[PDB]
Amino acid sequence: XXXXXXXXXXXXXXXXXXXXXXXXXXXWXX
Amino acid sequence: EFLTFMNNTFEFINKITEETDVRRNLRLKVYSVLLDETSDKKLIRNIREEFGTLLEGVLFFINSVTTEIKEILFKVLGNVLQILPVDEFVNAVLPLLSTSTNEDIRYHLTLVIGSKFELEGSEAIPIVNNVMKVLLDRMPLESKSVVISQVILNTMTALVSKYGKKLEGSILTQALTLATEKVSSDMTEVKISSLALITNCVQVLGVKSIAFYPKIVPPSIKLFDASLADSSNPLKEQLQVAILLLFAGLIKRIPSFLMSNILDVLHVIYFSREVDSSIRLSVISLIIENIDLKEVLKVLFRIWSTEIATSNDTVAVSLFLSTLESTVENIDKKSATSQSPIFFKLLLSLFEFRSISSFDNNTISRIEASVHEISNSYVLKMNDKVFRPLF
Amino acid sequence: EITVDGLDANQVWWQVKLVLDSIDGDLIQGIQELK
Amino acid sequence: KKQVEQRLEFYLAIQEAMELYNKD
Amino acid sequence: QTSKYQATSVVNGLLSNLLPGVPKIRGSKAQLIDRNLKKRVQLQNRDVHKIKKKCKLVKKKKVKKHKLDKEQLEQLAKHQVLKKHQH
RNA sequence: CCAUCUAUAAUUUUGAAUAAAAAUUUUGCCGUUGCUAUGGC
Repeated sequence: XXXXXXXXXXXXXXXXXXXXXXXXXXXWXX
Repeated sequence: EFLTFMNNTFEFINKITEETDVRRNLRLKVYSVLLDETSDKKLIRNIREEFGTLLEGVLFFINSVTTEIKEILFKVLGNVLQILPVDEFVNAVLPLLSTSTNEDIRYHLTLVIGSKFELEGSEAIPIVNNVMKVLLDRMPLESKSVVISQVILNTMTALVSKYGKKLEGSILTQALTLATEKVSSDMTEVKISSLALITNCVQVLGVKSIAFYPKIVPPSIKLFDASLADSSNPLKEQLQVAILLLFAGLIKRIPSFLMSNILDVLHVIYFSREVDSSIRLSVISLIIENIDLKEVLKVLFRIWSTEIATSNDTVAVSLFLSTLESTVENIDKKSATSQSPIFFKLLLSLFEFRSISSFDNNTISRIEASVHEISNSYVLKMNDKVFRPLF
Repeated sequence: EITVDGLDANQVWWQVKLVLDSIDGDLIQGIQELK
Repeated sequence: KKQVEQRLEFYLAIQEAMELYNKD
Repeated sequence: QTSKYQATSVVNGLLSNLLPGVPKIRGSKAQLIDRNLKKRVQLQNRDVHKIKKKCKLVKKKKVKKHKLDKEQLEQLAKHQVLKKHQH
């Protein structure tokens, strides 16, 4: 269900070159 | 002699009209006739026609008056306006605007029409649609007289401010088109009243007014540039506020469409000399809380290099500093890292302000003090990866 | 209507998003009934 | 008695627009 | 003179609607820089929401009082049309 | 707190002049009495 939607969404993003990923916000550390 | 007789006569007219018993009060006798279904309609028409002649007569004396007799005629007029209700008042007075041939009487007639709606509610909606259509129709005719041209716009502004949303859409779209044309009027008063009407119409319509956006924002920006040149205008403070309040109205209602013209908004705010700093500094705070902070940061660099840096204007510099510190203390971490190359490009320019500044040492050292505290806040709220190339 | 006269590209898209976002909810419900 | 007396005392919006027009 | 009074009234009307707390229409430069910077925070801490509420209540009472006056005057006249319709 | 830098005030140049500009450095309130002094609360 939800996995199938992501697979379809991944195929959609795969249809074009989208391949978008969530950004990661880092902080001053170490 | 005669004047003493005149003073006593209007006291005599005042005593009769004064609402000191059902049979005694003239106001209650009129309303019962309206209630009575069996009362002939032709009799109701006479009451409407006779009231208009009475209202015009008292305005004629007030217009052409003597301090004591002036006060009495206002006592008499106050009694007259309460004789019949709002529904019949609008029917019995609106036709009289076209009929009346005196500039003064039509000026007074438009004020009283607006006053009746001050204390009304949503029951007056069908009535107000009638009033608005009449006022819109007379605006082309009354273009010659500035005072009447101004007053009709002011009443329309009040009627659109109060229960304006519930008015029919055609009137609102017709009123906005009228204002956009009258902003170009040569008289400053018509500009101020037209700018006030656009602000209220845009508030009611919201996004639906985007069709008129090319007729609102660009002409206003040119109007501001002309406002600076004519510093002798006695209404210079009111005009610059009106242009400023126009943007404040549409910074709250259409932020996204104004993101493109945000630079010209900031140009108006900084260099609006006549307006008080409180008014200017308040309309900044709308921009931060309503417009994307990424675009403001990009525009703060262009405005500084082009205008503020060479302005040698104290209030403009301080207002720029207030915008820059508000943006950084509100801009989130994700936007701060993305927009970092722009901010540091601005930062080097702010550091070099000492070379070109015409101010004395204390000012520049105070300006730099704020530049350093914002830079620390912005360098915090970043990470190693983005800042190492910038360092 | 969407106005494209005397408006830049960014302003036009804002009109598109508001129109399409509202229509998406009703449109999606329509396909579910049809399906 | 005078001392007691000293203690005793111790214890239209449209209208404004119109006349401006007559001045004008 | 009416030209000036009408312009101020219209503008003052917008200030109340959009910027409630802001006032209406009626030295060293380093000092001037600070005052604006201090004005920024103290304007931010103003309780405009309380200012809007007071204006709404003041208007609401007057509208409410006027509404009762219409209601009461209607009843007195309604009984009279009733009275005469009997006779 | 001190110093430093400003601000205010003063002499000076262009200047009929305004103007800029280098430059430098007795009462809380109420009276009376002078041109300063003392009566009431």
